[PDB]
Amino acid sequence: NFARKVVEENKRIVLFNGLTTSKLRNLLELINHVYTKVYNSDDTTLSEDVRDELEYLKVKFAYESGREPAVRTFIEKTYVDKLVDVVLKKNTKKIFLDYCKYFEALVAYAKFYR
Amino acid sequence: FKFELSNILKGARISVIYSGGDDLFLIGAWDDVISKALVLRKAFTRFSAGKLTFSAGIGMYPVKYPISKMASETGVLEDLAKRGEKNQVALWNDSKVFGWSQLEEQILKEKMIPLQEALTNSKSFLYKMLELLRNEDQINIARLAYLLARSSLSEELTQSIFAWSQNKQQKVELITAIEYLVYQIRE
Amino acid sequence: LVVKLVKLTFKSPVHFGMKRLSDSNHTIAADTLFSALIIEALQQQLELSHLLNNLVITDLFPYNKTSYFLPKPLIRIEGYKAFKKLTYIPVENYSEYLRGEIDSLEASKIAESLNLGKASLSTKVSLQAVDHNGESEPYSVGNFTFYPESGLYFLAKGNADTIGQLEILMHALQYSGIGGKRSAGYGQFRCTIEDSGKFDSLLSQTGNIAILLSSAMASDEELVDCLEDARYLLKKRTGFVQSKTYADQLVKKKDFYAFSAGSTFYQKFNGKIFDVSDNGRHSVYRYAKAFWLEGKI
Amino acid sequence: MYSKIRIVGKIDVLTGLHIGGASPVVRDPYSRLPIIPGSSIKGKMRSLLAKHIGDAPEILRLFGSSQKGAIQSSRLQISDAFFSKASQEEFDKKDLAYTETKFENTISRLTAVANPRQIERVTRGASFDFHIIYNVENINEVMADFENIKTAIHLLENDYLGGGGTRGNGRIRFVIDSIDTVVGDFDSSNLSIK
Amino acid sequence: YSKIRIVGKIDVLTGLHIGGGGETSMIGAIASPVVRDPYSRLPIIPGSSIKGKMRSLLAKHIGLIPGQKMHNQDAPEILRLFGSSQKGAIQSSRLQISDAFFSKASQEEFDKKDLAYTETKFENTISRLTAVANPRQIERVTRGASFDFHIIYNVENINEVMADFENIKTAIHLLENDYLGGGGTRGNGRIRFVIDSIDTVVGDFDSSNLSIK
Amino acid sequence: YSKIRIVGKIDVLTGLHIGGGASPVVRDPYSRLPIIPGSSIKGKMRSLLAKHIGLIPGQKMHNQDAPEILRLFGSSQKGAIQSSRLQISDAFFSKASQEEFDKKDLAYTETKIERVTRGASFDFHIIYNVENINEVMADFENIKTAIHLLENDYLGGGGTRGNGRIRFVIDSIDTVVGDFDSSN
RNA sequence: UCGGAAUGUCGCGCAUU
RNA sequence: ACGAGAACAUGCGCGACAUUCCGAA
Ligand SMILES: [Mg+2]
Repeated sequence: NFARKVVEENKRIVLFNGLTTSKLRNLLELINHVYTKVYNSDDTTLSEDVRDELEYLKVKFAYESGREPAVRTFIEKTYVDKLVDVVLKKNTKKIFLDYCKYFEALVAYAKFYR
Repeated sequence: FKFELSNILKGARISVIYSGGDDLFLIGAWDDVISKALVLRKAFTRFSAGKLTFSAGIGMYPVKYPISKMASETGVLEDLAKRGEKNQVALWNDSKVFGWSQLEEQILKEKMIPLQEALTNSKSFLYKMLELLRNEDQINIARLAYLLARSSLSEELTQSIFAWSQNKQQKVELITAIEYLVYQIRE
Repeated sequence: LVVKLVKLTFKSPVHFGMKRLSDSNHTIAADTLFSALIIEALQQQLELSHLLNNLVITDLFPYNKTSYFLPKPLIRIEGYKAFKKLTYIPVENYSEYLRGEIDSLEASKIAESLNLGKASLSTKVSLQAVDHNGESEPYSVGNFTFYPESGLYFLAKGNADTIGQLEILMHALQYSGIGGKRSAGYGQFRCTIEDSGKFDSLLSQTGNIAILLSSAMASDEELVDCLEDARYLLKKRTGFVQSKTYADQLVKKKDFYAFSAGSTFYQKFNGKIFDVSDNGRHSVYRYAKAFWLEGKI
Repeated sequence: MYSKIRIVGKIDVLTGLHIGGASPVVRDPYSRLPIIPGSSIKGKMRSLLAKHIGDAPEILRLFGSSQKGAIQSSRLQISDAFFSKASQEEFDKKDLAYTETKFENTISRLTAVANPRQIERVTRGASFDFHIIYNVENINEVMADFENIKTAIHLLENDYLGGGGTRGNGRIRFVIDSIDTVVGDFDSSNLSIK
Repeated sequence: YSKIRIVGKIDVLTGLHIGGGGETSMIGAIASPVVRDPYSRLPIIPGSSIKGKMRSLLAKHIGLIPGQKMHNQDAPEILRLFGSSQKGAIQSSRLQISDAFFSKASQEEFDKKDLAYTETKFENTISRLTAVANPRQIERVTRGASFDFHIIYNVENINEVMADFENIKTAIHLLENDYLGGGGTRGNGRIRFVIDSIDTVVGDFDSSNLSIK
Repeated sequence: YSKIRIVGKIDVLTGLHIGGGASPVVRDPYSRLPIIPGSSIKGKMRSLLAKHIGLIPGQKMHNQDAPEILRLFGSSQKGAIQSSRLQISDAFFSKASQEEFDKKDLAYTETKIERVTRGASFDFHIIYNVENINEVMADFENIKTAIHLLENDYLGGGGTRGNGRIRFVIDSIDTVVGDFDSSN
């Protein structure tokens, strides 16, 4: 429910200082990539390759912050970088599936409120 | 019951098996049966000037279904509608027990008609909405939001559907309306 | 007389029918259980007459967790539609319902508290004809999927030897299966037989009224005295003979009319194992011995 | 005296199993778990054994009969197969749905259009615990009856259960956990299935 | 009763794509996920797809009744092999092609080389007057994947077994050159059938003389 | 029903780019070699054949083409669906071209945009389905015209900027199944 | 880097019921 | 001597057809 609140608070239609699906695709592709990587595997804790590619997703988050200010404000407001941090801390499948679900809810609410 | 049922039921694909007193057994097309049940509730409120309510059980069974089973299930639904304040109709399965005003306005007029007109303006989409709604997961609500974004309908109506799904006891009415619409559009 | 209680937890959905295959019922009468027991005794090569004369069983009754159910007494209520629709009373409340103090909403709550099973109708097809240039035919079979903590219980009142015979018979009947489709996956159950203190104390009570617990029918002489001032429901029991030796083709049993469980009589009567077979190679036994519960009205 | 032999085991659905009743499978009406009706197993085994042995006295002796002058009690009481608890936990993990919706088409021979159909099938990993009772009536005829039962099981393992298994949906495999004479003193140690 | 079991591996040649809804890989990206067995989340060729493609190809090869309306009007060989459902003329199908699951060998070899069992092929459509390109993503099973395919043939007529297996030869050949399910006209679904064993598991029919390829 | 299979070697005059998401050229996940998608070839021949012949002013549904191209490359019109007589297969990296590349210090692809370096060959494989005996040859001439056009034009990428042109040579023309004559 | 992000069609039918 | 007893919710069916990862720089 936090995603809907964040999307509503950032409404202006301009969302997240101009963030669009075309700006989101570059990173959300990697997010769903690692999502399929975990979904194929069957293990309670994260696989090491998943951890490494999640770190790569985090640095790609920073790079997308550098690329466009809209993506940067999206990440700082939705804490998605902090979310990949905390799931890396937890290193469990349930939390990281929850984080992918969180990002899905974020993009779904962003699309709905446009 | 004996006489005015012919006038009230006029214009429906319905055969009245029996009225005979306080009760009523009715067989017809499912949609015509539901519509005439609502019209009957309104006409009975007009006849008795309030002061009297009747509960109903409405069932949807195929033909060559055991008539004993059909009547027994309809009576079971009627009994399910009896419990409580007795001013209820049990539509199809026992989970869908609604007040007469709730079924007439909240389910059909407010939800079924706008959804049907939206679908006509633009079936499987209703099916995936049902799949997302019947599950209690919050991310199923998120996926419903994404689907309503993708539906290319009037966005005011998609926000209305979001509001209906969010509210408890309004999601059930929305589900019943969608099931009614799906049964309306088949082959 | 030993009065052991037998508890039956059904592994599979069980098909009971009063009139039709598609029809589903949650319990059966004492007679239907007796017919199973008699078939099992004949299969097990046990003695028939001992079980016929000594055993006095009751109708199978619903039971869930923390409650045993008995048939609703057909007692005049000194808010009646709730009583009329009510069918089974918890044992701890049973004497209560006999004294009074039970109101309409409490009876409705008792009826709702019946957490025994869930009726359903499974549809199947017959392909015995499609091979012979034909077509399949669908048929519906009703059944009752009992809840995990629920099932059917019944008391039995006989001698020690009779109770041991019943123990062996029900041990075989666990795998024999009770129901109208016991050979097609339905009716499988497991039973546990033990003495229940609450039922012993309830039957120890000797009130002014007698309540039937089994589908029973008095002999004519006893029916002369027992029918006075009686409140009862007279159920029609009919069926088809189930045996490889009765006749070449299955024929209907003679129609029987027995008092339903819960019927209240001011004069007790010992029932009878009636014969409902005509021109058959063996005598079909329909159980109508009366299992009585005394209460104060 | 009269003997009942219990055969309890597992049915591993090697393919999606669709036993109809879109196009939903049959399920336990209370727990909504997928189930295999005992009538389904009994009918499939009877049809396969009739095809293999060709009603015949063996078929009627096994599965029962109602013909005039030949009323035979059904020796095989094939109880309903239930979704086993082991497979239930195996599917509670990985967050896997017990059933699945399979989309299929049908290209017409004239207009080359397809009609999509969504059939429900039990997922491959599922296991249904089955429990069948053989009613030993003739001690002499037990051996041949169990040979025919084994033949029917072998044919069914090379066949499908309910549904359009000619299109692949319904292949199963039996795993006999144990065979024990629950009733009577008959010797079932040498008796086996598969 | 005799059943002739054929077990082997169907090897993908060009990316094999059998469509179907479900839990989509790359959620929100692809518009045509491949059908995956939910238990293993592995790509799988449904046996219904193989059977339908083989039946269509064999019907086309043998000959199509002019203005055919239903499948049960096919040639008697087609009805005898893949089954018939004419009202009062039902013939049980002899071919019982199961779902071709993902093989363990191709599982381990794709675990090596870091393969993902699938590729999200990018394609697009170009209009004829506006020249606007509309993109699309379709999932495909990588060509190195091989599926363990397993079919059963029921022997109901001893005399017609040779003709039935000759027709199965023709159907298998046609399917080998033709594409399996998906947009194989654009190169999505070329397959090759490799046969490991054709043995009579149940019965006594002599299957040594029988070859489907 | 007859299938005529033609296997040939596309030879790349100038570096070609059909990369999916400039972007890296589309590579086979299995062999890790550059691969020419079949759909790209089929679309290019269909578009060139359509533009070569006269066209209706507006082709909104992409299905209103000339009847010959329509029967060659299929239909989608409601109730008049024609199966495509031509099936195009994915032309993967040739074994001979690969070995020639390992012979020198030459990579399969270059950076210019990842472009498959010129001089490579792809083993393309085409199937024609025989539906009308009297039409097979007429369809083949349209395929040849298309091939000829695809020799003059490009295949994907920045073709108008000078990358992606190829030449078609056919190793063999044979019917892989059916009684139709291959040498015809 | 900028755009297009899938689109057009069927969407269960046919035996018994 | 269980409103019983015998009975596969089954038979046929490709998630398929048309589609340039491209327009230019
Ligand atoms: Mg009334």
